[PDB]
Amino acid sequence: SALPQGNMKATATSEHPDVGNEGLAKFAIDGKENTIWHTKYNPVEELPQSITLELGGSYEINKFTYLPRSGAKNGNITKYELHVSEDGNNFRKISEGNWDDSGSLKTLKFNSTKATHVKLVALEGVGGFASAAELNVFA
Ligand SMILES: OC[C@H]1O[C@@H](O)[C@H](O)[C@@H](O)[C@H]1O
Ligand SMILES: [Ca+2]
Ligand code: NA
Ligand code: NA
Repeated sequence: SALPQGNMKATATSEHPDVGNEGLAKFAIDGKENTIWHTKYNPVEELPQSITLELGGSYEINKFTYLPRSGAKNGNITKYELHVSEDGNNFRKISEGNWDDSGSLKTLKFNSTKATHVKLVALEGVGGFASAAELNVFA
């Protein structure tokens, strides 16, 4: 089941300031589909950029979901890696691939692994931005 988002802390390598529904990292874990993390723009901080969720404990995780922004496409992530850490500093890759640029929920299912942190790396995204409406981590 999804770990409680209110026990997590989101940080990112790049985040746009709060201009309403974007683009602070914490907007990716607020349970609100209208608010999004978005990489910093004006000017762009180029991809790759990433968002890390500190989980609020060390959990055996097996699924991750990425919900894109709704009603528009800038930052819809189309090439990704998923990494995990048990110390907040040293990361290891557990998933990688391509996603379509539609607003559909994107789900990753993987070998059970122990993590205190999960990092979603946007290698490519629509417009060269990365964005995320909601991220969930399942244990
Ligand atoms: O310049 C980048 C910006 O483009 C806007 O059109 C969009 O609504 C923002 O979310 C951001 O992607
Ligand atoms: Ca949100
Ligand atoms: Na343990
Ligand atoms: Na394997």
